[PDB]
Amino acid sequence: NPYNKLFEERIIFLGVQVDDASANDIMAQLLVLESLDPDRDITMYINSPGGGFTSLMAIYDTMQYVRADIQTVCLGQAASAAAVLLAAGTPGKRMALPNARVLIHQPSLSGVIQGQFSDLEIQAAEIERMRTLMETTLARHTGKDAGVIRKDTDRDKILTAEEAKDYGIIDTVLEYRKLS
Amino acid sequence: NPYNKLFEERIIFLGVQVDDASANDIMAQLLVLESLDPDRDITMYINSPGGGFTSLMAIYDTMQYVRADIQTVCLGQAASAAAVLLAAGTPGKRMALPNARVLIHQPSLSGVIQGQFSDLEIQAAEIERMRTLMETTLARHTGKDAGVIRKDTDRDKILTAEEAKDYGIIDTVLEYRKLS
Amino acid sequence: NPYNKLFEERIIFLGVQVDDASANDIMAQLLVLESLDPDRDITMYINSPGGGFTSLMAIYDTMQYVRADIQTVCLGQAASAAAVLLAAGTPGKRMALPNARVLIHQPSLSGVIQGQFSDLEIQAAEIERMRTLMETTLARHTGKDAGVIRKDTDRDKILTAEEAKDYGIIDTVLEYRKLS
Amino acid sequence: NPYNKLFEERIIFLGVQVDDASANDIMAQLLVLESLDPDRDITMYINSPGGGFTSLMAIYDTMQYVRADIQTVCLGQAASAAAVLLAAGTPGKRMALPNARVLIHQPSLSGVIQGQFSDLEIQAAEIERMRTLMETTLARHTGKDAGVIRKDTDRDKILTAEEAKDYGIIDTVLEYRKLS
Amino acid sequence: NPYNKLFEERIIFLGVQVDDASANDIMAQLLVLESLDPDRDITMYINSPGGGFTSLMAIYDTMQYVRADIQTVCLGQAASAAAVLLAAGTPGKRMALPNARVLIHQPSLSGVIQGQFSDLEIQAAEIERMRTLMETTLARHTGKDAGVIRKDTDRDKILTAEEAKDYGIIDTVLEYRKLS
Amino acid sequence: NPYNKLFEERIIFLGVQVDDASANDIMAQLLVLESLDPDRDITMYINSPGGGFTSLMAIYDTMQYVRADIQTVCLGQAASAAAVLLAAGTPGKRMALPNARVLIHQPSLSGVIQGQFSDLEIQAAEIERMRTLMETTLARHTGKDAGVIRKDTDRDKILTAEEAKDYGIIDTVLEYRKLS
Amino acid sequence: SLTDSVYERLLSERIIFLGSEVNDEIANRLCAQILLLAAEDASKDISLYINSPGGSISAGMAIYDTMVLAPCDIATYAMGMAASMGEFLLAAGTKGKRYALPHARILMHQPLGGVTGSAADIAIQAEQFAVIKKEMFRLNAEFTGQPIERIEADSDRDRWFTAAEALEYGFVDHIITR
Amino acid sequence: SLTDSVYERLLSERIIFLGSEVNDEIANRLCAQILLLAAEDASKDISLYINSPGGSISAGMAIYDTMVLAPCDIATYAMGMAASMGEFLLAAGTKGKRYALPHARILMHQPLGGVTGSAADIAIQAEQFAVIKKEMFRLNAEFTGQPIERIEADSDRDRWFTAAEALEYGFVDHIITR
Amino acid sequence: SLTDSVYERLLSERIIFLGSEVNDEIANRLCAQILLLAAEDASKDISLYINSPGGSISAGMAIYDTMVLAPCDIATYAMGMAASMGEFLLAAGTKGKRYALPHARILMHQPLGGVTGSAADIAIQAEQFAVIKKEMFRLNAEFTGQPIERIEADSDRDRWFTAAEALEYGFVDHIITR
Amino acid sequence: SLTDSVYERLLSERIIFLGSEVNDEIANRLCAQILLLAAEDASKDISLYINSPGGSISAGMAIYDTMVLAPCDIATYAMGMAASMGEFLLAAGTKGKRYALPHARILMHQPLGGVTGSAADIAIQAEQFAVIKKEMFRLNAEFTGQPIERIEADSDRDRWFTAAEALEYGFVDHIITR
Amino acid sequence: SLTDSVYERLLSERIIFLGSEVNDEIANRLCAQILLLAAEDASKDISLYINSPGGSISAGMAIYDTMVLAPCDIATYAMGMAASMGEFLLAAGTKGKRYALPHARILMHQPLGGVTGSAADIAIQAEQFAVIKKEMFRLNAEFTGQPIERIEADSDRDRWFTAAEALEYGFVDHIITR
Repeated sequence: NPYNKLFEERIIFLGVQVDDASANDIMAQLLVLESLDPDRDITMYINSPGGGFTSLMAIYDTMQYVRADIQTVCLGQAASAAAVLLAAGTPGKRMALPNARVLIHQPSLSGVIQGQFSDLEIQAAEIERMRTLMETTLARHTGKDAGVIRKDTDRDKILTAEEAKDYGIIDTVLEYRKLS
Repeated sequence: NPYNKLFEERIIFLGVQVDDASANDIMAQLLVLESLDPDRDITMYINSPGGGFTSLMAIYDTMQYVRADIQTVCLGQAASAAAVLLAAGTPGKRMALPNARVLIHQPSLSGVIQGQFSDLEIQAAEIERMRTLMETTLARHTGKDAGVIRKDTDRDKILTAEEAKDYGIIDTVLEYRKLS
Repeated sequence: NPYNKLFEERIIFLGVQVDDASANDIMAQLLVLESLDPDRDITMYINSPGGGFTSLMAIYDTMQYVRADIQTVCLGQAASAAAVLLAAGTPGKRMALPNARVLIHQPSLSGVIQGQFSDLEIQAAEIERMRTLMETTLARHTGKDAGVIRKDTDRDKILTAEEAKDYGIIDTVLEYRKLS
Repeated sequence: NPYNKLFEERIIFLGVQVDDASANDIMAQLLVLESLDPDRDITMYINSPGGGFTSLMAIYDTMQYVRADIQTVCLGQAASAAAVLLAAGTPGKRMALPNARVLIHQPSLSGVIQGQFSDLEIQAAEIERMRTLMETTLARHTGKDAGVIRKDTDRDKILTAEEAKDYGIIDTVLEYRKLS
Repeated sequence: NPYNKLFEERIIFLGVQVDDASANDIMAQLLVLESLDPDRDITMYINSPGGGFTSLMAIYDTMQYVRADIQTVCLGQAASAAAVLLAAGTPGKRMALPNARVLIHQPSLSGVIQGQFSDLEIQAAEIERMRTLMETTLARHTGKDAGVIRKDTDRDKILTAEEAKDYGIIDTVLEYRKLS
Repeated sequence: NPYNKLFEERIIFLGVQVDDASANDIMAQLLVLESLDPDRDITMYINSPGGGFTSLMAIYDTMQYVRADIQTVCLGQAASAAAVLLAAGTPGKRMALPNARVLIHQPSLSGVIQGQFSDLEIQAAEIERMRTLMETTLARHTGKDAGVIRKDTDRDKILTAEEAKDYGIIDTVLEYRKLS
Repeated sequence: SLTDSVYERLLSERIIFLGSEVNDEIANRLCAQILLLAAEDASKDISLYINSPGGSISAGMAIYDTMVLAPCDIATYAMGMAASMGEFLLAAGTKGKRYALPHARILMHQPLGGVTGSAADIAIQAEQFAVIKKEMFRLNAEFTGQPIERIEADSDRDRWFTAAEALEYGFVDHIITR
Repeated sequence: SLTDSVYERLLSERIIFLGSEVNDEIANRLCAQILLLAAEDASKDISLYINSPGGSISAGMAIYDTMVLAPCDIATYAMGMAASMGEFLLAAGTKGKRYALPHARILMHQPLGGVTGSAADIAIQAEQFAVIKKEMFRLNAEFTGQPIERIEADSDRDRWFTAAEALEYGFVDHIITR
Repeated sequence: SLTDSVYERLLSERIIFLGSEVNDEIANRLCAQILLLAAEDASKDISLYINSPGGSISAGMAIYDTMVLAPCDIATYAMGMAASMGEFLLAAGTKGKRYALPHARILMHQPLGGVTGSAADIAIQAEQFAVIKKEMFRLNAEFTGQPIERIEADSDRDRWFTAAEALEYGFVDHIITR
Repeated sequence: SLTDSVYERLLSERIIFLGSEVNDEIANRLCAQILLLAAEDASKDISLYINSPGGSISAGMAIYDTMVLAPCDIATYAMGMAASMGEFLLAAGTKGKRYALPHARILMHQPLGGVTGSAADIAIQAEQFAVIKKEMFRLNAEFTGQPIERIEADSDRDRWFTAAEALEYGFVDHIITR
Repeated sequence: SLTDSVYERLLSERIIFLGSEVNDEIANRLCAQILLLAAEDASKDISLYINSPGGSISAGMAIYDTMVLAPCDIATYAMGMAASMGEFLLAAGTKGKRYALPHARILMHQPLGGVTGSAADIAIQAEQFAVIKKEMFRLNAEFTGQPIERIEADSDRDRWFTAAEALEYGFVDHIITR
């Protein structure tokens, strides 16, 4: 199928919500591709409406860890964890298509975490830690001060491909290659 | 199966509601086909009752990006995102069968987006942006002023194959090739 | 399995309700078979209790479009969209088994289309258009005036194989070929 | 699996409720087997608790249509549509095992057909037609007057293998072939 | 998998509730094995908590019909239809493991058969016929008078492997073959 | 797929909640890998949000039992049973990525165990035993007194990769190997 | 409750309704009403209005015996539809006071039931069905004056009667016009 | 219950409502009310206000016969919508006192039903449908004065009437203005 | 029931509420209350308080005709929100006594509905939609004094009015302050 | 019903409760009670006890206008929690009689809502949101005396106040101790 | 309703029950009863019997402030189980009249809750949790006389007290024997 062919070309397609199972598959693919050829580049295509933070950091460390450079291309949209992973690509090789949409926002829960107040003190502390780490990671890769990112990500901040370039999430906006 | 054979002939069959997963599959197919042969044409068959806007722009940029010309043929119907993608094919190679139906209309939501009024200000702004971008894209490919399209797409506007030709969505209506 | 063997003999088996997915599969099969051999005939077996109109016209145009003659054989029953597709086969090659049942009736909805009265004016106009097109298509292929068909299809009109012959939907009723 | 091997021996196993999908599969198998060898016999094993009438006539015409003789063997039970199909085999080759059970009864609905009285007049007329056709078919193959069958099938009439022989549904009751 | 290997050794594993689909699979296996080698024995392993009567007689006649001797081995338990099928094996080759459990009881319904009293007169007559036939079959294979069986099967009668031997359901209780 | 390739490289990916079925799969993989090559190392990647205690000890004993050294690498997170299994790797080869998260906490139930008070005395005793065993195992592998662990695991204790190193769960934090 | 207010006012006028499928709830309520009305005044008539799709036979027998044994005459009226146990209870009124309204429908059909147990239990259930069938037909014959053979033949499948046909058949004595 | 309080006060003024789909519950409640009102005073009119989406035919016949046989005149009012059995019962009021309100809607359509049994039972059900269809059309013709042929043709599909069109057609005698 | 106790005490003061989506239950209850109040005293005003998200058109017409034909003047008050049939019934009060409260919201929009049948039935349903649309707009024009063309244009999509804007537009005559 | 018995006895003492999420049912019941109490005696105070998790804005406006326009002073008490429309209605009492109880909690937050339609309908819904937001903040500013800018900033996310903090802020005039 | 009959008879004797999980329905009913009883006679005691598995803190605060501010003394009784807010309200009775029955159980535990929003909203929710925890422990310390440090330590996990242990601890003043 198309995805196995893309893999044979050292292409990972991050086309799903970045759940835990999804993060496992992505990390397995990165590890296998590094093993096959540590020097040749890996290209990761990003088109995903969201994902969790724990899965985000799993993929992020695997991306930084492998020897091969990772080229990141945003198709469609890169939202929240896909946005961080887009920023996390190798500098000079972070790219997006002209109408690509990048959405960055503070991490959030769904459902409810229940427990004793003493358990929820800990859970709230960990969630604040996750927000801090997200903002710090983006600062490392975008060049914006973590304080500015902390303010910007308070509400859904949607960037166009050009704005994502000016904001430091991507290095360039792809030109169309149509021969005609 | 028939679809793998069509793919081997460089044919993509856009036969489903253009969801996010569907857009991922279409983009993977376009990328693979470009890799296999950048010069030879790709034909995309369109028969779909609808799709989302974010998925629309994902596919749209991938279609404009690849080196190969994309021929678009409307079978059955091309509705909302399929209609934009039909218009987005390579000029001179956008075609439809005689009884093909083309449906263009402003983008819409399903279900409900809930949140604070401050979140919904942002979401409403983004939805208005998506409408503007849809209309601008169609103007680029049909030759009609974006204002005219903005008025036309206010309510479901259904075009026959001939009207789709006169309206600038397709270049020609296919003649039947029956030998007898 | 039996269906892949039938396909290798250039046989399409229209054995399901003609939904949108079903129409996609049928059109893919017709396109592939034309590609494999444009001159040799295609045989389509029809046994289906119903289908939608939009899917009907999709298949209808693909059937008229392909270079190869299409032989249509009604097994069991050809109801509503299967009935139109039976009529739509190549003249002289539209056939049915002796106890085959052909059911023609005006197109109808299921469930409810909801909206503003201004949206439902448009939807009702489109449904009347679909009825007109169904009746016109049958007139083209049966030789009956579209007005007569419009009256006949007001209520479920069930034709026997012999009546389907006299009514212009099929060219002949198949004789049994049993050797003994 | 066992069924593919049986097929390679020109054996069709009618082991399911004769729904529309089931009738499609049976007809596809009969057509393929005729194509492979028009002269060599086809054996159909019958073990089914029921089925619909429209599917019944579909299979019935396909069975009479193909060039090859069809041997019908009743295992377990042949109920309502399986019973007609058992009777419909080639004369002299309709057989049943000693404890095989044959159940013949008038056709019936399940659920409810709803509509206007004018629609239900038509539906009731068609159902009476289906009863008449079932009884006529059995008369053709059993030698009993259609009036006698019409009376007999008023209530579930269950025949033993021997009674099925005397009643004209099968030609002979199979003897056990155990070597010891 | 293990079952395909067992089949290649002419072993049928009756490990499921003997439903209609299950009976179809068993009969297909018996027919295929007879075709492959009419002289070499077939071994059927029995471990099943129950089954229907109609399926029982289907399998029973197929077992008596095929040329090859059928060896029946009870593992775990043989309940109601599995018990009759255990008794129905070739004399001298009906065997059970030491702790095998054999459960014989009159046939029963589940759910409810509804209808007019005149329909239920017929259904009750058929169910009494099925009880009579079950008891007669066991009498034929166990040597006990059908009246004794009719009394014994009034309530769940559970036999140990040794009792199943004394009661005429099996010919011998298997000794363990452990080498040490 | 990626996981079969990883297995061929002697890599086990513990990417799921450690349920009983999951523990069975992990133990099967460890046993197979030991059989293939008892001397060459096994690498287990850990990314899992949780698991049960009984499954934990199953995997733990299999990990200690096999001849091959087991290298354990924490990607993403190692929570509760994944955390113990991370600690349980071969000393000197327990590693984690920089942003890896390690979560240790006392074992807990979900749902409710119901019964007589005399049954629940036993169940509560067994659960206290499981807590004691978890804490003892971690003490064996971390060098902290079991009393300290018993206090620390009272509430969710979340360790960063660096803290996991200082706390004795891992031997080192992996440096990124990116060539550029 | 307004519905109950209306019904209770009518109960004081010795008018009672059988307005739904006869089950044990309806049969017990209606038997209680007949007992109560007969206790209040055993000389005056009770007027039972029947509009029912059918019902259980045991519940219908409770109603029927209460009607027969009540010391007072019970008149019956067929309004809307009197189906199967509505029909039985209609025809079960005292002879000379069984009324149909002009556009009423009366439906006669053989009993329905079901079979659930083991072959032994099913033999028993079938025997009891046979007994019930014969008794219901015998009572219909006593009500209408038709031979029991005719009741059995006619009730084989749904046999619809108009009020006029019901009068000729013998379900009712009069059709009310005004 | 406030709703019941209002309705009961109006019942004492000989005003009754048909406010929902006609089924057996409504038909029995309404028949009981008509019987009760006629018993209290058989000389005074009953005013029946109709606002209904449709309903069952058997239940509607119960209502209709109770209306016809009541010794008192029954006036009918079409408010909101009178659809199919609302329309029938509207037109079924005593001639000269059938009213429509100015913005009422009256809907006439052929009966609906369904087919469930074996081919034999279905033949019976279809025969009974034919009978019902003819009788309902005959009664509409008697009510409006239109030929039965016209009723059958017009009722083929949903035929909507405004109050003015209903007055010309013959469903009502007057349209109330004030 | 406390809610009913309060409402009934107010009913005795000729105050009635339309507090939910207008459907047939509300329309019938409210029509009964208006009929009852007018019967008790036809010279005194009825005060109708409206707080409603919308509702069915047929039910709303029942209410509207009952309001118009009642011999007594009916005053209307917009509290909370008066949406689509709340707005219609608000504007439908007697001219000179249609009130908005200062923070009320009045919502005007074209009708909603749906299409269900065969192509023939759908042609009929669409025709009836066209008729309803025109009539509802005509009545809004009569209420407010705006040209019907303006009603049709403004009601194309949700058109929100504040109490002040509703006063200028013509839905209400006064805004109550105190 | 015991709950209603207690509440009705208190209603006779001019004490009314807002005890749940403000929706149309509560708003209509409570508006009816205020109208009724003011009608019985327009000179005496009404004491409104508020314990509510929040509620709909339209329903809250119905309550608020009824409170403002009632000829009698309305005192408000914060017991348990007064959240968002409980807080609004608390602060909406007559100035000088807005009370908090010592361990009450008062929660202020910006409105919630949702977006459902086509891009055009969504533009409209968003515009109406903007209007509502401004009006709710304006009224909170009038109640508390804080600048509207401060209300908008503080209400951005859940802003909890203790009774003492609510007194300093200006939601209430007094905290009751005894 | 028999249950209500019994409870109302006891209400007339100034006996009220807290018989379920404290939520807003119970808190509002119980606050209404305390207000009503104090209004009827502010000099006589109210006897509150507590048997409750727990409940919401906001609802419990409504009850608690109503108890404290009522002009009359409120005695409390622990029957069955008084868990977490049952325990709080038990200990919250007037000192000298807090009773346990001999086989009662009193359960003290730290508050429960949950976290739902975005990281920012969760920071806010956690801050409010911290505040609530401190206040609940402060009030338990005031009730029992234990240091707040001890309340926080003991309430870490479910801490069960027998009536005797509760008397020594300070939840109650007396244990009733007879």
